[PDB]
Amino acid sequence: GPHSMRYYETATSRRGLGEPRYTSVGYVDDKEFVRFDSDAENPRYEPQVPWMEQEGPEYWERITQVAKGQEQWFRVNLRTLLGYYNQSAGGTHTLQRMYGCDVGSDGRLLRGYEQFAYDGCDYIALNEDLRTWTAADMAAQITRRKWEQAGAAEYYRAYLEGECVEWLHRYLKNG
Amino acid sequence: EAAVTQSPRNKVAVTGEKVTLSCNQTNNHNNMYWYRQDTGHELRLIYYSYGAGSTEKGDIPDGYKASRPSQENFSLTLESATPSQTSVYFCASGGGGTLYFGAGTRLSVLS
Amino acid sequence: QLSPFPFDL
Amino acid sequence: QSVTQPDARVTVSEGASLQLRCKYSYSATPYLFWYVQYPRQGPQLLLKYYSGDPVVQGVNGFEAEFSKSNSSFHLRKASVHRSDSAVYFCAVSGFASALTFGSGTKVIVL
Repeated sequence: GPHSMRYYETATSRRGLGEPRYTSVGYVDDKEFVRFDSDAENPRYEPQVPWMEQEGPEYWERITQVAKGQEQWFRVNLRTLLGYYNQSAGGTHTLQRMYGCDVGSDGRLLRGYEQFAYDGCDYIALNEDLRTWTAADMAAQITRRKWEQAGAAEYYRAYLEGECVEWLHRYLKNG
Repeated sequence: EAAVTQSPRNKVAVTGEKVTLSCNQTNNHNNMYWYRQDTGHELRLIYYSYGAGSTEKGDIPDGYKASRPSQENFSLTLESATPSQTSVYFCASGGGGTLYFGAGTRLSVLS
Repeated sequence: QLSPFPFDL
Repeated sequence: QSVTQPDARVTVSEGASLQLRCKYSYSATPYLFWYVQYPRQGPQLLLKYYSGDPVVQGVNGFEAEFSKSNSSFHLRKASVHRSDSAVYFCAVSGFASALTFGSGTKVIVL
């Protein structure tokens, strides 16, 4: 059958607090299997399903390290969006990222995802071809241009077509 | 490329001296990195930064301090210079994937 | 294993 | 994670072709780069590989070939010039997009 893996990373900036609230949730098909929350006392990726209990502490460690870097990515990129949209630095804003892979019955990639939404609205999205981007407005046009120039599609495609698919199969065997 | 520039270009320090290396980039890249290369061989990561206010220990952070006060500036501080810290220091900026390097800073710490 | 570090916006 | 450049030094005649070896060992997705470094200068990008065509064209007559099976990213130039004498570094992208460099290969063109 057709399976999918999806990650949703969201960061919400608040008034006064220099660190935005950052969350990340993973899904294998319909089921949420992993979650990281920055509000927690000891922020880390914790399993949300019994079949994820069979991953070593090394898995949870690097995954949490990555999450820590993602927070920093969001922190900086929320600020650049303020500049793009000419918004006040004393407000509340949200940036959401979603990426993942849909695999066929033959375990091969069908559709890869890499997309961002700012303040609930569209920002930029990698197309089905995994070669081009759809920018929502003029601000997202600045990102498209630099990502076209930097080869961002090729970069994301490498992950989506390999490691994403391979890990999905791994999790399916676990479940 | 004159987009990433370092200061000073050359420095001779005495053991125990506090030395600060400065890096300016005009690329508007969020990420900045400090490497050192001892014998024209492998560049090793000392410190890096995700953006203003961010400072992250690299592979070999012992003996250094870093400071990212703004987007364009990333400084590296040797608090107490030791002879083992003589080498060529390279700063880089990146918006992801490709790093862009400065021309280097030659630092000699006297034995 | 998550996505590699994303490019600047 | 790591890249290995098996030949530390290569000597070739002016006008000969050049072939520099690089091997990587990286569990994750391999983002590969070749840089050149001339005396008193920093590393300069030659080319990179992310995905797609395994043969990539680069600056100043260089090209490279990615091979997943052999875990290699060999660099090539058909007709080297004296000005190509330098140190060549293979690199792989890691955490926070910091590059991890190979030990380098010094090229001498007689």
